[PDB]
Formats: sequence, structure tokens, C-alpha cells
Amino acid sequence: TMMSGRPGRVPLQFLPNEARSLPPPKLTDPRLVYMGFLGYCSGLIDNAIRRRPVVSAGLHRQLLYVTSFVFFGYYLLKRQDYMYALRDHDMFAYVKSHPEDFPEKDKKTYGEILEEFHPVR
Amino acid sequence: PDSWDKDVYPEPPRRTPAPAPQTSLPNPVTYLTKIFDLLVDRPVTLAREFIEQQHAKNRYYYYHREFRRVPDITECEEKDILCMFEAEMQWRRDYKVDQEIVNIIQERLKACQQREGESYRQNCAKELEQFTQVSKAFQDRYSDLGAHYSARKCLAKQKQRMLAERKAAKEAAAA
Ligand SMILES: CCCCCCCCCCCCCCCCCC(=O)OC[C@H](COP(=O)([O-])OCC(O)COP(=O)([O-])OC[C@@H](COC(=O)CCCCCCCCCCCCCCCCC)OC(=O)CCCCCCCCCCCCCCCCC)OC(=O)CCCCCCCCCCCCCCCCC
Ligand SMILES: CCCCCCCCCCCCCCCCC[C@@H](O)O[C@H](CO[C@H](O)CCCCCCCCCCCCCCC)COP(=O)(O)OCC[N+](C)(C)C
Repeated sequence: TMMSGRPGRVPLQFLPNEARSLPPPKLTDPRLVYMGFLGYCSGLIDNAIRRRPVVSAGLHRQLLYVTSFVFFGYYLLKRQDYMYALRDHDMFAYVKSHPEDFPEKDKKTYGEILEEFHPVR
Repeated sequence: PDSWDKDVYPEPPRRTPAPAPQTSLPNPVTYLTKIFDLLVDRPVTLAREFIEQQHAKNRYYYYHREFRRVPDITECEEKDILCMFEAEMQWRRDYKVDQEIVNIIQERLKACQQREGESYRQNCAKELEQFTQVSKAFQDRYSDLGAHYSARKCLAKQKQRMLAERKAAKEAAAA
């Protein structure tokens, strides 16, 4: 709908070249840590379903789970940030290019505005 | 003693009569008072002076905190959240101070009523009128705000009262 068609957009890129001008998410980002937690939970559920010692059965496969989730999460976060940056860029440009639709109103002080008073009793 | 200020908590000059006994029978109250002070007050005074001279060996000061006078809610734009926050905090502090002022006047009135004995109705007229004035002012400023009061609601109440007063004054001036 709203973002589906935009000028100069490569169809299946998933990460345009203009996204590299944004700060990458830190490796200690809390969302990445949550993705790693999801990987750990997947590994534990894998151990429990297959009737293996849940905490200690397979360490290599649990590590693979955690790193796979973190790896996908990093690029997911990059794309998320890029799309939000595009949204803000477009909104600001549209506000700037249409001044008559977003006019700066007169600043009034609370000493001048008359608000009706509703007593509590 | 000088632990508080005498001008904010005034007391009468404390006139007391002299003992003028009409009989030579021994007075039990005086002998009991001598027994009491000798057997109770003296040890209390020695203990207290020991504690006080222990306190004098290590003495530190704590200072009353001073606050500035930031702009109030009338000098804030309609959606300036920072000026609004400053003004709201200042208004709440002023509300607390006014509460304590009313508390002080109430304490004055209670002390007057207890002290005057059976003449409290006539001898506590000044304290009663002071409490009347302070309570009238406090009532105008904060009554009926309700839970969720704020500087804006107080301002709206004041503006409504001022509008009513101005209308009444200009109507009376048309006679
Ligand atoms: C928000 C904050 C965080 C919360 C997040 C959510 C919760 C945590 C994550 C959830 C997923 C993680 C684990 C899932 C798989 C585990 C399945 C399991 O059974 O576990 C068995 C296993 C014990 O089994 P075992 O030792 O192999 O041998 C006994 C047999 O296996 C015994 O086998 P059995 O066959 O006899 O078992 C039979 C039993 C087995 O049935 C179960 O155990 C239930 C399985 C849980 C369902 C999980 C579904 C997906 C998770 C969703 C959670 C929802 C949360 C939202 C709130 C709603 C609550 C539902 O079934 C029953 O008896 C029927 C009871 C019916 C009750 C119905 C309620 C069940 C659902 C409740 C789920 C709530 C969360 C539970 C989390 C922990 C549960 C183990 O439990 C564990 O040991 C794992 C616990 C966690 C390990 C972490 C330890 C790491 C190191 C510690 C140190 C920490 C850091 C150190 C660094 C500090 C520096 C020094
Ligand atoms: C419970 C969550 C379910 C998640 C479902 C599976 C999770 C893994 C997804 C698999 C990742 C690979 C898919 C694509 C990778 C490369 C292909 C690339 O070209 O895709 C582009 C972009 O990639 C995909 O479009 C986005 C996939 C991202 C999926 C994750 C979002 C999950 C929703 C939020 C829930 C939180 C999940 C957290 C992680 C578990 C397509 O661009 P475009 O041609 O223009 O789109 C056409 C269709 N449109 C415009 C209508 C959208």
C-alpha cells in the first residue's frame, strides 16, 4: 500500500545501498540479545522434545541455534532501522514541500487562554 | 526556649501569682514538689548535660534548602512541556507552603483556646479572625480542585473568579 511503490526502489534488495549511511546496530543491542535468547529457547525446546537432557544435551547445536538467531536478527534490525529512517525522511520532506498544509500557529500563553473550570464537589 | 521563633508562635507575658497562704498548715503540694525535683529532675539534668557536652565534642550543620523563583504557569506557552513542568513543580511547592501556613495559624488558635481558660470566647478573637482570613484565602485558591489538581486548574478557577468579580464590579458601577 503506502510504501509498496516508491521511486528508485530495487525489487528484492532487502538492503539498499543508501542504508549504509546509517549507524549499524551495536552487537550488544538488547534486541539482538533477545534474538539470542530466542535461539537458546529453541535449543532447549529441541532438547526437551527429543527426550534429551534439556540443559546439557547438545552444546554445538544449541550454539548453532543461538548464532543463527543472532545472525538473522542483525540484518532484520538493520532493515527495520532503514525503513523507519525512510519513513521519517519522507514525512519531513513532505512537510517541508507543503508549507500551507502545516502552518505554524500563534504561540499563546496560559495567562491569555481561557479554560473553563469544572469544580470537583 | 530559643529553639523556635517567638514572633511566629507568640505567647502572652505569662503572669503568675505569688503564694499567699491564709493557714500555717503544711502544704502537701510544695513538699511533694521538692521530693519530685530532688528525686527526678536533678538526675535528668545531669544526664542531659552529659549528653549535651558529648554533643559539643562533635558538631555539624545541616542547611535549609533554597529554591529559585522560576516562571509560573501564566508565562508558559500552550504546549511548552519544560516550562509547564517547572511551573507545576513550583506551584506544588507553594501549595505545600500554604498548607503549612494554615497549620501554623491553626496551632496558634488551639494554643489560644487552651491557654485562655474560661475566657477563650472573648480573648481569642484575634486568632479566630486570623484563621478566618487564612482559611478564606486558602479556600479561594485550592478548594474544589479535586484529585488530579494542577496549576492549570487553579489558574482556570482564578480566572473564573476574576471574571465574575469584574462583571459584578462593572454592574455595580452602572448605578
Ligand atoms: C519474562 C522473563 C523471562 C520469561 C520467558 C519465558 C519463560 C522462559 C523461557 C521458556 C522456554 C525455555 C525452556 C523451554 C523448554 C524446557 C522444557 C522443559 O520441560 O524443561 C525441563 C528441564 C528439566 O528437565 P531435565 O533436567 O532434563 O530432567 C527432568 C525431566 O526432563 C522431566 O521431564 P518430564 O517429562 O517429567 O516433564 C513433564 C512436565 C514438563 O512440562 C514442562 O516442563 C512445561 C514446558 C514449558 C512450556 C514452554 C513453552 C514455550 C515457552 C513459553 C513461556 C510463556 C511465558 C509467558 C507467561 C505465560 C506462561 C505460560 O509436564 C508436566 O508435568 C505437566 C504440567 C502441566 C503444567 C502446565 C504449564 C506448562 C506451561 C508453562 C510455561 C511457562 C514458562 C516455563 C519456563 C521453564 C519451564 C521448564 O528444565 C530445565 O532444566 C531448563 C530450565 C531453564 C534452564 C536455564 C539454565 C541456564 C543456566 C543458569 C544460569 C543463568 C545464567 C548464568 C550466568 C550468570 C553468571 C554467573
Ligand atoms: C513469528 C514471526 C514469523 C516470521 C516468519 C519467518 C521468519 C524468517 C523470514 C525469512 C527471511 C528471508 C526472507 C527474504 C530475505 C531476502 C529476500 C528479499 O528480497 O526480501 C525483500 C524484503 O524482505 C522481506 O520482504 C521481509 C522479510 C522479513 C520477515 C521478518 C518480519 C517479521 C514480522 C514482525 C514479527 C517479529 C519477528 C522477529 C524475528 C523472529 C523483498 O522485498 P520486496 O520485493 O519489496 O517485497 C515484496 C512484498 N511486499 C512489498 C508487499 C512486502
